Amino acid sequence: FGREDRFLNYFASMRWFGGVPLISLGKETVKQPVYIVDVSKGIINAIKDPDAKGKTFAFVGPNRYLLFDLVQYIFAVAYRPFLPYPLPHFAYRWVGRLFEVSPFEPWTTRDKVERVHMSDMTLPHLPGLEDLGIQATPLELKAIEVLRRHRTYRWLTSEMEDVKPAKTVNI
Amino acid sequence: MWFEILPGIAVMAACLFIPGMATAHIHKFTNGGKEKRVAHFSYQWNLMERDRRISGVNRYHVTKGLENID
Amino acid sequence: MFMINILSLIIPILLAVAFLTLVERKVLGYMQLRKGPNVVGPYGLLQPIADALKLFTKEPLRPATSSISMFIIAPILALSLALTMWVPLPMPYPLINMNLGVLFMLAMSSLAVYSILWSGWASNSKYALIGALRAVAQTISYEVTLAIILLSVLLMNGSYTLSTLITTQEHIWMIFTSWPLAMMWFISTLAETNRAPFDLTEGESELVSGFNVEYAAGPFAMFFMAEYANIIMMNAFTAILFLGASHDPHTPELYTINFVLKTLALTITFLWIRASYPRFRYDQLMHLLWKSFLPLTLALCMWHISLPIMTASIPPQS
Amino acid sequence: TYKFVNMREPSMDMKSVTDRAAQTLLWTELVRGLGMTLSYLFREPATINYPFEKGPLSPRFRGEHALRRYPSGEERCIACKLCEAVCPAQAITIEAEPRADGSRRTTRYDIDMTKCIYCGFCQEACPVDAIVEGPNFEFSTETHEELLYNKEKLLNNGDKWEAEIAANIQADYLYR
Amino acid sequence: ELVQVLRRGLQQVSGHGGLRGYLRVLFRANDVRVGTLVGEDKYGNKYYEDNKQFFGRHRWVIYTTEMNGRDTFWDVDGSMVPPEWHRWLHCMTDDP
Amino acid sequence: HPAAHGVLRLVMELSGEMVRKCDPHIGLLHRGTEKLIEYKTYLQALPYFDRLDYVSMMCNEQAYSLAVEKLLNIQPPPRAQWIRVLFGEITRLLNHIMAVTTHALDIGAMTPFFWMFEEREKMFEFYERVSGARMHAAYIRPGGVHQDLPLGLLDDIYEFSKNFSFRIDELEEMLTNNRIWRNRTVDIGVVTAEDALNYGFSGVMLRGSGIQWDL
Amino acid sequence: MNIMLTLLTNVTLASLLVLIAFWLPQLNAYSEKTSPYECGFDPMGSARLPFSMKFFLVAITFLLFDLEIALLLPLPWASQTNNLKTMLTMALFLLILLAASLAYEWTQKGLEWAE
Amino acid sequence: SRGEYVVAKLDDLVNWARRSSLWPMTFGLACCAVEMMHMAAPRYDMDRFGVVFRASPRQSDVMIVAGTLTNKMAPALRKVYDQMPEPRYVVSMGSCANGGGYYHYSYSVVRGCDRIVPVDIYVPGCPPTAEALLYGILQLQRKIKREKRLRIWYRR
Ligand SMILES: CCCCCCCCCCCCCCCCC[C@@H](O)O[C@H](CO[C@H](O)CCCCCCCCCCCCCCC)COP(=O)(O)OCC[N+](C)(C)C
Ligand SMILES: CCCCCCCCCCCCCCCCC[C@@H](O)O[C@H](CO[C@H](O)CCCCCCCCCCCCCCC)COP(=O)(O)OCC[N+](C)(C)C
Ligand code: SF4
Ligand code: SF4
Ligand code: SF4
Repeated sequence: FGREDRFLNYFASMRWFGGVPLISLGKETVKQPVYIVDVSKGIINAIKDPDAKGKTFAFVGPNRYLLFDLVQYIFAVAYRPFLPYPLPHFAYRWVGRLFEVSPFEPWTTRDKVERVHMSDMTLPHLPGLEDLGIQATPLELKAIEVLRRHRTYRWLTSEMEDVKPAKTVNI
Repeated sequence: MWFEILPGIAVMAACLFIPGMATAHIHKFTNGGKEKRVAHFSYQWNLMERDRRISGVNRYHVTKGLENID
Repeated sequence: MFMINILSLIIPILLAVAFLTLVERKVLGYMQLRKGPNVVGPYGLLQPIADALKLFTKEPLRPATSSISMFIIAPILALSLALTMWVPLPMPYPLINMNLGVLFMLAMSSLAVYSILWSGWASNSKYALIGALRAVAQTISYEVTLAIILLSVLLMNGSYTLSTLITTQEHIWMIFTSWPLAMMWFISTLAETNRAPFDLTEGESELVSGFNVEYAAGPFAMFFMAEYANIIMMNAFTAILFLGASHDPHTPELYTINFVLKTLALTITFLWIRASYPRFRYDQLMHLLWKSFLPLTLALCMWHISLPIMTASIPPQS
Repeated sequence: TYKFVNMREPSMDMKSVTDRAAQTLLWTELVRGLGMTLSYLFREPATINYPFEKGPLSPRFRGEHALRRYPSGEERCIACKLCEAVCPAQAITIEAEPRADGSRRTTRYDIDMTKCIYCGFCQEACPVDAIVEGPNFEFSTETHEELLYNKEKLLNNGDKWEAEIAANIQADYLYR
Repeated sequence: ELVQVLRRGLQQVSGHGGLRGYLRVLFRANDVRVGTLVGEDKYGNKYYEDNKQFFGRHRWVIYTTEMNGRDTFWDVDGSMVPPEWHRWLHCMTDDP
Repeated sequence: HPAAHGVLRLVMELSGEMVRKCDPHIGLLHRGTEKLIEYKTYLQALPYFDRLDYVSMMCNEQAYSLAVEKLLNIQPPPRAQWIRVLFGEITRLLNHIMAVTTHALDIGAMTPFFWMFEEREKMFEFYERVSGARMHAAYIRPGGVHQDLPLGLLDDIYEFSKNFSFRIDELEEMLTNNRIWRNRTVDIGVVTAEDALNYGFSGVMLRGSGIQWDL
Repeated sequence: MNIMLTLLTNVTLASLLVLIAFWLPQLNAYSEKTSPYECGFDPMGSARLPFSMKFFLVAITFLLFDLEIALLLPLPWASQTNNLKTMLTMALFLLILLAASLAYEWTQKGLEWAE
Repeated sequence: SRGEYVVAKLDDLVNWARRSSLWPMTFGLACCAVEMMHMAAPRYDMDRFGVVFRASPRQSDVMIVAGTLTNKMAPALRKVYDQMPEPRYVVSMGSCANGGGYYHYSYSVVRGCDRIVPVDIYVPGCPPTAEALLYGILQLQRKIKREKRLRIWYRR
């Protein structure tokens, strides 16, 4: 997640469609997003780390969120009304397939649907950002710099610590 | 350049000719070629309505000549 | 078939605006010892097409602090009113024959100011707001004088029908009867179209881009198109009102050609005036309209009421 | 010795008052301005047809730098570094050493053209007419790095523009 | 006097090598003047002269359509002039 | 901003369109020139004065050269002094053209700018002929001038001067008696002689209030 | 009927122009690009703050002078009445009072903007 | 093929429209703005190429950085560059904007405007003559002519 990302931006972008379609209302999906700057710093550190030659790293954020809670926090930071509704897998796959016909960059695809409504694997045996010296930056300290662009003029000057950090599924 | 400004003014003049001439030609085409009738007042509208009824083809512009009075 | 007439009125006006851009640029260039565009096409003919294509392929901008509904409505209202102001003009047959044509022009002209007002307010910027308030002041300056001038001139016409103005001037132009009113009307039309020396709302030296500072690409282009179309329409109205061409009922082409030539003469006069003079202060414009134009307008309105009665020259068509 | 610019008052003659009233009511001065601008409309414009026509220049014109040679093809520069010491912008960097034949010649000669102010002090300082400012001025590039000249580029500039640089020097060296 | 400037325009059309050459120069150089040919270049450029023009228009070049490796029919630039004609064309000398 | 001369950040407080306070923020073109001069020799520091007031180059060179000549206790030769005064007057013409035309452009008279910048271009040609640079010259040095005048320059200067008065006349025809121009300029920015003297004014800023002073 | 069609055509053409302008080009909007425009820097206050109006007195008078137009526009038809002497007396009366109201506001310094 | 021919023709039309209508921002800093003004003067007549100054950045196609960029002005230059709707181009004019020039070692000067904004054309000089800037502008026009946006889109 970052300024030019398709994650925080993607969820914010679906506000126009009146409601927020979520498979099973986003209560059976867990996400662990990671900051873009943390990934870049980890790549740079892996470049100049002799011990990281033939290793495999998992770059994950410090917190795991349920998809419903994550989208609710996204809409709360953007100060938009949140109107989620459940959608079956077949119908929402169908609308993804319908969007796929765009000759330009598609708004969403079936594969994007699958990835969005897929829980994040937990691989504790793999090295992470803490093994490259990177302390993962939580979403709460960096969501405003992405989602302030999605606010209206009324809420444009709202500060960072005003939007009640989201509920976390931490172990 | 000064006569090189003339092509642009000529193109503007040609563009500005089209509205009036097209309007006049369309008025003549849809009124039997006789300068579409003007009705500022109710008397002229009554005249057009009477003409529309008399012709029998439901058109005001089809004038009925003295030959219609046997 | 009537839709064909609407299209044949609309499209040529847009093309004429596009090439008035070129004509203004070239006239100002040659009046400034340079040439103006000659490189794009033969004699700069393709320059308007290049500008139009460049603008409509450029990304439109929506300000973060702007209220989007009015931001989008304002250029649409401007362009639509600019196109609507053309339908009652007799060249020599109007597209829409109105019994009160001059009143219709006055009303649509008054409504056309809200384009500038709403664009300046919805931009949510200080320069745009300053331009909008300058538009308010300009309208307050010119409106009453313009209406009284129109009334005084049309008192010799006998009605508000624009087609009757041709019959009024079968033998003489009304500029020989009301040239002082013609002068004040010309200045009022300069002030009404936001043209130099009264281009206060844009205020280029003073306020950067003024009211349309925020606007970019196609939306900006629409405002520009509307401004030029209003220029041409007001000069056509001035030509009909004060320089009456001779209309042959069996050959309207002569009237159309003579009308177009007079309209072009008046538009080039606007370009000339822009090239010759500096800019007023908008408080000085109000004092000019309320302390110089208004007293003469009232005196000449009384004079033009009294003249037909004491002369036994009252026009027909009560 | 001084003169006044705006201390004249107008006559109160009846016809003078009438003339001023006619000017106020009939806008005669504005018509005079319109006449001036109309007279300019009918004059020939001063525009030239670039790039097919060029503005006039002079032999003294300072343009793109170049390193020159002697008629035999030997370089003129002897690495005295007077141009480097005089450069107001410190745009010249020079390194030297004895050549294989023992000649005193540079091994590095760079000019940063994004530092250079095109003052020509370097060619006034040079005792052998090695470095000059040529007549070329149409050498805009698409990257910053292309304006960091080294010795190869400057020697190539000299070889390219010698036929004109020599003629410009021939027409002006008697003023120097 | 008007008929004479019309004759001059017609002569300009004729002296460019017919209508095709007239259109070619009008769409390449954006100018239809005719002057005495001072000389031709090693690469195809032609240099004309007209001393009755004011200072700045009295000399010009009609660029070649084919420089070292590229087609310069539309894409021309001032860097295509060799140094000797560069000196003549910028009025640093009176000698071609 | 078109009327901000490029690098002026004017912070104004306004009630309506009325001006309550002007707070000019400068330094957006502060290049630390005085410090650099301390790191150069006297000859190397001369182009800085070209670049100081880039509308009057020869005059800045002349002032710097006069200061350095005063410190050196030397004297420029007579022909050098005559050349200096000639090109100083040409530079005055250039600067006054720029000032008047840009002032008219800011007020709204867009036309005389183009008429007068042709004369400015011809004077740039004079600069380039005598030195090789259109505006940054560096012709005036602290011992005299760099090179002698080319053999045809005085004739061309005479040709330009015998025609420039008509251009000034056309300028005055456009502006002097115009009632719009007078309304925009008359009784605007009125400064008293005593305030002008105290506030450190000089030049036309002093002579407009009636102070009879000229260096 | 025809005026409705004309208005619909004009509005639809303008709307299609806006639609083309907004959906044809490549949009790339980021927070810095859409920020409010001051000349170089960020604005101090808001454009929604009160903006003082120095010609407030002339604006109110414009309302009263505007309605004097509604009283004078039927004058071309009033000239066709039989009794012209009472019409001309009333029309001149309606303009003398309009002139006297302008004179009153002028002399009492009502036409000058607030300083 | 047929689609590639269509996209090539559309590239030609779009690039022609874009290069023929280049509207620079009314933006200038120092010495070089005078030569830019002289390019706007009747002798060179930048208008005749389709190039006209416009004050608002939202109505600008090109930014010409003509003069010294100082540390105090760099945020303002970046701000007015970011508010230009794309496509946008930057021309660097003179030594000061190219690499710092004659104030390169100053404490208050940005050593080249390309540290702040990406630059398309570097015009060298102090100041570049009006023909030098005209050559740079026409070079930018040729560069715009050479770009292939829909050919690359069609081959994605
Ligand atoms: C239908 C609405 C959408 C399209 C609207 C289009 C409007 C009409 C199109 C305008 C046509 C004009 C373009 C052609 C003019 C180019 C002139 C010529 O010189 O181009 C040469 C090269 O050819 C052009 O690049 C061709 C460009 C046009 C390509 C074909 C146009 C295809 C039109 C397709 C429109 C379809 C759109 C419909 C979509 C709904 C290079 O010129 P150049 O040298 O630089 O210019 C002068 C500089 N000099 C002095 C050095 C010479
Ligand atoms: C008697 C004591 C009065 C004291 C109170 C004074 C206060 C009021 C001011 C004067 C009274 C106004 C009465 C006028 C009533 C109008 C009707 C009458 O006067 O006849 C009219 C005569 O017309 C005259 O013009 C009357 C008006 C003349 C007075 C000018 C106005 C000045 C009044 C002062 C107050 C205005 C305030 C501003 C001061 C300037 C019309 O006659 P005519 O047209 O045949 O018939 C029409 C019917 N038709 C159609 C069948 C033919
Ligand atoms: S011209 Fe001046 S700044 Fe440039 S290299 Fe020579 S001495 Fe240095
Ligand atoms: S170019 Fe000339 S001054 Fe510079 S090092 Fe070589 S010989 Fe010496
Ligand atoms: S490059 Fe030279 S002329 Fe241009 S701004 Fe810098 S110092 Fe001044």
